[PDB]
Formats: sequence, C-alpha cells, structure tokens
Amino acid sequence: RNMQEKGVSEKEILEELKKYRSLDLKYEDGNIFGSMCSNVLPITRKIVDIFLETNLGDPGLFKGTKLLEEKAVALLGSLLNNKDAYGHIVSGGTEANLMALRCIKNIWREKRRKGLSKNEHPKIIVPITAHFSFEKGREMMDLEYIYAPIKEDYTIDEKFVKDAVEDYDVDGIIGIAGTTELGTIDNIEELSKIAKENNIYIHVDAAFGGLVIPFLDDKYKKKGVNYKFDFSLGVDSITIDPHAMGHCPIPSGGILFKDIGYKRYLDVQATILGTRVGFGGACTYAVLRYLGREGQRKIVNECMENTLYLYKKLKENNFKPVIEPILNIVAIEDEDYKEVCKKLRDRGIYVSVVKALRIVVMPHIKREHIDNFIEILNSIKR
Amino acid sequence: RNMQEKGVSEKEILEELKKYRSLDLKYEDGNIFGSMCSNVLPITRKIVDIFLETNLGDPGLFKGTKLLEEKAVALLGSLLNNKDAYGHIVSGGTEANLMALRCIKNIWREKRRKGLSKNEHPKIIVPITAHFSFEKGREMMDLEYIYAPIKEDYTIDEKFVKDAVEDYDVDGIIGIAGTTELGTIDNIEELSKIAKENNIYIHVDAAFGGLVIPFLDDKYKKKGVNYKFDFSLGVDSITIDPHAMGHCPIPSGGILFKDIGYKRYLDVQATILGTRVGFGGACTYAVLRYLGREGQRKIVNECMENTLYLYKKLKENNFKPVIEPILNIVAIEDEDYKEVCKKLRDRGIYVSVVKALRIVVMPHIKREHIDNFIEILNSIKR
Ligand SMILES: Cc1ncc(COP(=O)(O)O)c(CN[C@@H](Cc2ccc(O)cc2)C(=O)O)c1O
Ligand SMILES: Cc1ncc(COP(=O)(O)O)c(CN[C@@H](Cc2ccc(O)cc2)C(=O)O)c1O
Repeated sequence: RNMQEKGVSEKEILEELKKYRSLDLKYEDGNIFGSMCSNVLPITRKIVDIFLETNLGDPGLFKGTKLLEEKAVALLGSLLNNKDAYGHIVSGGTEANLMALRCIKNIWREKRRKGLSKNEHPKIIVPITAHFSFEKGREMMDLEYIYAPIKEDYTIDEKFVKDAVEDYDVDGIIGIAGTTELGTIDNIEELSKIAKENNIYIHVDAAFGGLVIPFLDDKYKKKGVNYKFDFSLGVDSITIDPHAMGHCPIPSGGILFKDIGYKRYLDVQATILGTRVGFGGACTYAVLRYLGREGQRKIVNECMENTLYLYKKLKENNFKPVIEPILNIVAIEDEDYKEVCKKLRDRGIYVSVVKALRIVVMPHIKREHIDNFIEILNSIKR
Repeated sequence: RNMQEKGVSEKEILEELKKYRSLDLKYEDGNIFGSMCSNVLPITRKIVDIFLETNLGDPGLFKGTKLLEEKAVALLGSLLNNKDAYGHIVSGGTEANLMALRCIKNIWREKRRKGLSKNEHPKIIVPITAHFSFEKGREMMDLEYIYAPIKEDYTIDEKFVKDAVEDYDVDGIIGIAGTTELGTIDNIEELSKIAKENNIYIHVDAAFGGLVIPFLDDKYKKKGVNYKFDFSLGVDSITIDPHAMGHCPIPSGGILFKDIGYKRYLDVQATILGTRVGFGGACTYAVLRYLGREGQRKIVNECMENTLYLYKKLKENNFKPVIEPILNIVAIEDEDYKEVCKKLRDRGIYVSVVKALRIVVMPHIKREHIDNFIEILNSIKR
C-alpha cells in the first residue's frame, strides 16, 4: 500500500477497517483459549474516550489524570497490603518487570561505585518459569542470571535459592505469583525471608496472579500451597497488571515499589516510556472502584468454577492435566501437542503451547465453550 | 484511597472521573503551548473503540489488526521512500529509539563474538541535542556515547563525526530530523555518506519531523537547510511517530528499518513491549488514508503559517527567537526563562523550557492563542 495524494471518505476507511477487524478473533466468540487478556469491562470504553487526549508523560498538563494514576496505584497498593506504595500504571507487565530490573541494577551500581560489590554485572536469581520479559531485560541490561530450578510442583526450589545466596553475592531474587505456563505460586514467604535476612532485593511477578490470588474463595485454595505474596511479606516490588485479570484496556500494567525511597533508583521520569496513556490509570481506578472486592471476587471465582469444570471434564475424558489448577489456568499433557494445537486451530480452537496445551480460563470462557472444546479434542483424538 | 468491599454505580464513578478530567488542561483551550501531542483526528475515536480488544502481542489471534499494522508501516515506508521497510507501530518514539539502539548493539555483539570489534561496549555518536530516550537507552544497555557538538545553527557538526569515525571504531551514528528543543534538521545526507563509506549503522530520529518535513510548502523551506532525511539516503532506520504530528492517539510510535534483514538483530517478538495495543496501527493507516498527502499538507502548512506568524509577532514586540523556525517550533531567548515560565503558568499559558521558552505550534494553536500569548508575555515584561 502506497501513500496517496487524495484522501478518502470516513465511510470508505471505516468499512475497510471493519473488514480487517472481521478477520480477527473476538474474545466473546468461544475461539480464544490461550490468552491472559479478555473483554474489557464495558464502562472502560467511556473512560478511554474521556481520557484519550491525555499524556502521563507530561503530567503537569493533566493534573487530574495524574492524580488518578496515583489513586489507581494506591488502590492496588491497598489490595497488596501497602498504603504507602510508590508506583506507576505503565504499559504492561513487561515494562513493569523491566523497571524492577532497572531498580535492582541501579542499587547494584551504587554498591559497585562504593566498592561494595565484586560482581561486574548484577547477579539475579530467576526461576526457569519466569516470563520472557525477564529475558528481554537480561539481554538489554547485561544482567547475569542464576536460573533457579523448580520442584515437582513446578514452583521455585527455595533451598537452591538459599544455598546460592550463601555461595554467591546476589543482587536480586525473582519470585512468581502466578506463573505464565501453569499458574503456580512460588513460596514468596520463604523467598522473602531469605531476601530480608541477606539484604537482597526481591521482586514478585504477580502480573497475572496479583488480581486473582487476593480474591480466591476458600474451596479453590489447596492444602500446602502458600498464597501469601504481597507487601505483608516485606517484598521490594510487585508487578500486577490490570489489563490481564483487571478487565482494563491495553495498555494497563502495574509496578509497585515498597515505598518512595525506590524512586531515586529509577532516575537516569521513572517510566521507560515517555509519552504514555492516561486512560490506563483512570480505568484501573474506576474498575476497582466500580467492582469493589465483591465484584472482582465474583468474576475470579466464576473463572475458577469454570477452570475446575474443565479440569473435571478433562479427567472424565482420560486426559492428563499437568497439575490440579491453582489459578484459572489448566494445561493438558500431550506428546503431539504441536500438531494437536494446529488441528484445534483448524477447527476454531486457539490454545497456546512443557509438552502440553495451555488453557487460560478468562471471563470470556463459559461452560458451553469448554464443552465445545472437549468435543473437538475428543474428535481429534479419534 | 483504599480498596472497598462494595462497588459503586457507573454514575458515581464516571462523575468522579469527570471531576478529575476537569482539573486537566485540554489541547483545544489555548493553554498548552509546549506539547508535541495535540487533539486526535476525530475519526480515531471510533477506530480505538473498534480495535480496543485487540493485542498485537498475540497477532495470531488478530490477523486483521496485524495486517493493518503491516499496512501502516508500509504507508510510512512509502512516505519515507522505502516500499520494503520492515517495522512496527510501537508505543512511541522512546520504544522506537530503544529498538534502534538494540539493533545497533546486537550488530556490535555479533562482531564482538567473531573478534571483529575492540569495543567492550557499542560506541555510538550522538548529538548533544538528542532526545532523553537516548539517555534511557545508554543507561539501560550500557552503551558508550561519543557526544557530538552542534554548530552555530544548532545542527550536528558533520566534520566532528567524520573525524571521530576515522579516529575511533564506531558502531552507530544518530542524526535528528527535527530536534526536540528547536526543530532543526541534522545534515543526514552527509552523515549517511560517512556512515555508508565506513560501514556504520545510522539511525534517524524523525519522531516529530518525519510527519512534517515531507509536507512542507516551499515558502517555509530555507536556503542552505537540507531537508533530505529518509531512506532515499540509504539510512538504516527511522523513528517516526503518528501520535505526534500524525494526529493519532497515544500509543502510536513508529520504527522502520531499511529491510527485513534487520529483524534478526531484534531477536532476544521484536518489540520491547509484549502485550500491546492494536489500535495504533489501525489509526496510523486510517489517518494517512483519510487525509492523503493533501490533507496532511494542509495541516502541516497551517501550523507553519501560525509558526511564522508567532515569529513575526515576537520580533515586532522586541523578543529574540533563538532561530528562524525550521519546523513548527519556536523558542524565545530569555535569561529569566524559569521565572517567566512560572509567571506564564500562573496566567494560564503553559510553555516548555537553552535559556529559552519553547513553543510547539501544534494544530490546536490558532492565531487567537498566539495573540493572547503575546499580550500576556508583554504584560509579564511590564
Ligand atoms: C507472569 C507474567 N509476567 C509478565 C508478563 C508480561 O505482561 P505484558 O504481556 O502485559 O507485558 C506476562 C504475560 N503473560 C502473557 C501475555 C499474553 C496475553 C494475551 C495473549 O493472547 C498472549 C500473551 C503471556 O506472555 O503468555 C506474564 O504472564
Ligand atoms: C525527537 C524526539 N525523539 C523521540 C521522542 C520520544 O517520543 P515519545 O515521547 O513518543 O516516546 C521525542 C519526544 N518529544 C516530546 C514528547 C512530549 C510530548 C508531549 C508533551 O506535552 C511533552 C513531551 C518531548 O520529550 O518534548 C522527540 O522529540
């Protein structure tokens, strides 16, 4: 397509764009099974329109939108047991994780300048289940990762972390509250004890789980799983994303630090982006206020009901889930997962791909879609 | 503000948000004089709504939105004289510049792995007029910058660059097509010759100027200024941002590489962000199609008419512009610029702050606002 001298009418360009949108899948149609995003809360469409022409890169021009970012951060902080959190509503969990990594690296830099570190690059303990944003950060910022192995329950091996912190000079620890692949929860309580006893920064990636775990009804909690992950454990920062299980429009990611003392280690404006949306903070604040805990609890446990329904139907049909679900994520063991995924795609079922098919039971996934999924999968298996 | 158990009604939360929005400035009100963002083209509000629930981080689910990103990149490429450009509609000029820096660094890494570079970190020539995103990149990616001085016309000293490339092993050159502070245009033609003759990557930052320079009427072009900046000069990449002078909603930044061969140097998904908006590509494609060159020409040269009106009125009132404007940016020499800026702010005029006040004559700035500005400034000066 080449740039043209003459413009076209609104009707022409809107009809063209609608033809392309018709090629997309839509969350509400029973096709998308592998996404950690879903339909936005309908009220957010009005909020996006109100705040479209704001820019939190120049907050002096948009004092009210800036106050709403602060209020959104405060509500997330309150949810995470910290009324003094310092943070931002950023572009997503990637930027949030990258900012935590920047903070870790600048704490190390200060030590390095004072002769208080023998590491030529920050050394950070990262579980092998970490999201790919951590690899982007390693690659960009020249970080040294010590990859921590996982246990049979797919959570980080805390004894490895403890041993590594004794053997090596460590600049940071990462724990995950809701892994991307399986929805498992690292033992943040133990990791935070190790971190505190050794004066090591600890970041919790709760991009997905941060807006699920605090709302789980007791019947979905498992004996021997610890669900504690937030600032009550004294962690240094938490990633938590409204555009995942907060029903907010992209871009709405969250990064919270324990207090304002961390801001100075984000100096080079604290965000990676410059010009940036104002509607994310507005939507985050408004959705949490509109729903309250009661409304988010309802949505979370509706997803969990459908998750456990899917788990049951899978076993009934002789499929092997990787684990009993912890959050609203189920994975199905399959040796031919790559080909099965393509056969599912050919029949209108888009899962993600551990030698397993991964299903994220977001609010758009209803019982009828799970039944449909099981029928197609059964047929594929002959 | 604390998280509450009970939710609130839509009317309550919308009225609260509207009270905060009322504390913001609005572009159309004659207050904002220092922003490189402005009012969006009204059609984009419909496009945002259509594409709100898309995600270019998972383009396999949104094939049409992904095609629209490709078409948006193709139209920008065509505008920049390259029908084969490889690129993305990203979150802004910051992410675009960071991706160019990542590419430069990974070309260096490959050399380093083969023993073909004596530099322990990429060495990049950057003019002192570079936008702050280049400092974010330096700080994150451990780049070594050789800062190039500027000439009396505030453009990069090409002889310094040539000499430095002879004296040192250089991994990249940055040229700016529309500086943030003054709107000047580096001699990209000469920089590209140096770069080509020495096999050095060259990136052009046209975040602002890329959607102005191609549309300038001849009466605004100055003798002795070279306006050539695009892929006709053989440069490696160009940043160009629709949410600046493309009238598209944030986030709509642009990064274009000369061809698909650069994609492999963005390997670690090529964007920094993961989950990311689909409406930026839709809006970028649709605005350029809706306006055509004729419609963008009209807007650009309307801004330039108002820029030269402001320049004239300033001189008539014995104020000293830093330079005769090149793009739709004027700066006013003032020793007490900091205090004058605060006095302007107190009277409803928000400029930015070179010991000068900076005015960006975006489409929302009309003659009446310039007249109002001059009266207030005169009064402030007594
Ligand atoms: C634990 C965790 N941390 C960080 C991130 C990064 O967040 P952003 O994508 O907001 O930057 C993700 C993303 N999780 C999903 C994101 C996603 C969403 C929708 C999709 O259709 C596909 C993928 C994933 O990579 O699987 C995540 O799972
Ligand atoms: C040449 C140049 N390159 C890159 C960027 C970064 O682009 P993003 O801000 O899209 O990441 C800018 C931003 N120029 C403006 C951005 C801006 C816009 C509106 C404002 O109110 C204030 C600032 C500046 O920093 O001045 C720029 O001027």
